[PDB]
Amino acid sequence: DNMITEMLQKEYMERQGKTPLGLVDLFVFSTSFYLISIFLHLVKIPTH
Amino acid sequence: DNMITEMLQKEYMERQGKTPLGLVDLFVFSTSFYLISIFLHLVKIPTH
Amino acid sequence: DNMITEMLQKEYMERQGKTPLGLVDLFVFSTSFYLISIFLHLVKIPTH
Amino acid sequence: GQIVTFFQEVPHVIEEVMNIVLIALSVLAVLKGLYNFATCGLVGLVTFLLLCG
Amino acid sequence: GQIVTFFQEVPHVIEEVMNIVLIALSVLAVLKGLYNFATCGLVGLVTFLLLCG
Amino acid sequence: GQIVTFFQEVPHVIEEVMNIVLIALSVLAVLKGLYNFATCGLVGLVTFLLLCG
Repeated sequence: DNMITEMLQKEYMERQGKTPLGLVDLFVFSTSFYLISIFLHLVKIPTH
Repeated sequence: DNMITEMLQKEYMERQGKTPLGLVDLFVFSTSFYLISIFLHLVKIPTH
Repeated sequence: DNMITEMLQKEYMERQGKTPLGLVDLFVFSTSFYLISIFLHLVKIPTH
Repeated sequence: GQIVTFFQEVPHVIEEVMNIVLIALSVLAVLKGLYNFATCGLVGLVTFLLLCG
Repeated sequence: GQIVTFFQEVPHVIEEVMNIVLIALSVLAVLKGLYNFATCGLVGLVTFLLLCG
Repeated sequence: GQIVTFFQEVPHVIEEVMNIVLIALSVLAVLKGLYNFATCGLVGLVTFLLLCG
């Protein structure tokens, strides 16, 4: 049961060593930006 | 090649001591909720 | 001061021991695929 | 589960800008989702159902 | 990558409710995506393309 | 935050396919967002209010 957790955490450790956190943050913020965009599309904001 | 991995893991570990994992969970769940609402607003469900 | 970071990091470590990284990669990729699909729906690609 | 832990660490993490951004994004998402659910026709479906029986 | 690892670990960590929710969300997302990719008009365009030649 | 740290060490992590996919998805999301923002009407609203001025 320690073996399972150690293996899963080793996977996480390797991913963290190969992927920078800045890229994760950039991806999350870009996704949030795009989601806000599609929100402002659904609300049909008029100039009137 | 251990300097690169150590630096990346250091920034990950710094992030994990500042941002609570409960906040990450809440953000993920809220985004999933919004995505589900988006799908329901695209499927165009009428009263029929 | 280090107690706060240690408890937040302990929560992250427990999650990494219980949730596999392949699962979160699958979730991220599926959500990205769904986001691309909804962009295609919004942009109204033509057939002609 | 761990959400309540975040709800008890609020005074100790509110000073980080990333945490503020995450909280604002989550609240905005929840609100936008409730706005969609309110004006998606789902409520109309519910009422139609009640009308039938 | 390690998605095959996740498939090898299904019996071991399926009891976590967080993992069940993650799996359900991923499968739901994929299905909604396929629905859109099949109703948006992508198929219509490619069928018109085949119609031409 | 650490996005600048990512930019500093771009050459040493571009060999991973995961990073390439993440970068491409971020760029696509930014492009789609910009398209939506500049076609939905937000910019039109800003121009309308300035025109009133």
